[PDB]
Amino acid sequence: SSLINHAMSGLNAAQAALNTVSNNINNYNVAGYTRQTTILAQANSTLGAG
Amino acid sequence: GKLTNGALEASNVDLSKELVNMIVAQRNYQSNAQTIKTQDQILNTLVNLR
Repeated sequence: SSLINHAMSGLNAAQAALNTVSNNINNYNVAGYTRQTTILAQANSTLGAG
Repeated sequence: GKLTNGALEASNVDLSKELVNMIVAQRNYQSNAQTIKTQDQILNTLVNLR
């Protein structure tokens, strides 16, 4: 449930970040390629839980 | 309130609540069943009165 949802969504973010770093470090030498960084953010935390 | 795009609401069941509520319901059920056994005790004692 929500705890597993936390576990996984963070896994999604980690995978995305790894993809980004691999992308950049591989593309590193190409003329015209600018470094790129991937950013994180919190969910639509909204309340009905007390 | 606001709406989300690409996110959804988790149904409001923390399974633990309903699991332990199941043991509790089974409990009340069994207790009341025991009371019915006592009803049969009383009534068969009435049978024994004859």
